[PDB]
Amino acid sequence: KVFGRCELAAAMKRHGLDNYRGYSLGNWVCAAKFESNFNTQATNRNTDGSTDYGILQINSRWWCNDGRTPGSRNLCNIPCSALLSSDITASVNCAKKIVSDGNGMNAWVAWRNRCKGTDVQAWIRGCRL
Ligand SMILES: [Cl-]
Ligand SMILES: [Cl-]
Ligand SMILES: [Cl-]
Ligand SMILES: [Cl-]
Ligand SMILES: [Cl-]
Ligand SMILES: [Cl-]
Ligand SMILES: [Cl-]
Ligand SMILES: [Cl-]
Ligand code: NA
Ligand code: NA
Ligand code: NA
Ligand code: NA
Repeated sequence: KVFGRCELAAAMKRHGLDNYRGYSLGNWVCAAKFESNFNTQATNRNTDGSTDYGILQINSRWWCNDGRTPGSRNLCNIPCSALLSSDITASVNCAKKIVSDGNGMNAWVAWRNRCKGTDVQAWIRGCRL
């Protein structure tokens, strides 16, 4: 599923990501934009053999099981495939664990490089939320 901008903002708010660990909704929308262009089916192979999945490009080294990442963990206790669903529940629940891990949203390198410090509210501007 490719979400619209306000459509994803609303879904993220419904699942309790708005101001989760102090990160406003615009932060999450921005991160999704640059991770996946709002596409739940986005996948990206890493040089290390891990793969990133879904709207927030969650990695198989730590967070989900894909059966092909040697030595990895599955801290969110999910098959990585659940991260590709039109239902963002599994993506959101897993992102809450990731953002709680110590480094906040810096866990998403694209958030640090493209969203951090910017006018992230622009991402929810205009939306009925
Ligand atoms: Cl957009
Ligand atoms: Cl915001
Ligand atoms: Cl497996
Ligand atoms: Cl594995
Ligand atoms: Cl594990
Ligand atoms: Cl599994
Ligand atoms: Cl959803
Ligand atoms: Cl933080
Ligand atoms: Na994701
Ligand atoms: Na894994
Ligand atoms: Na999901
Ligand atoms: Na950018």
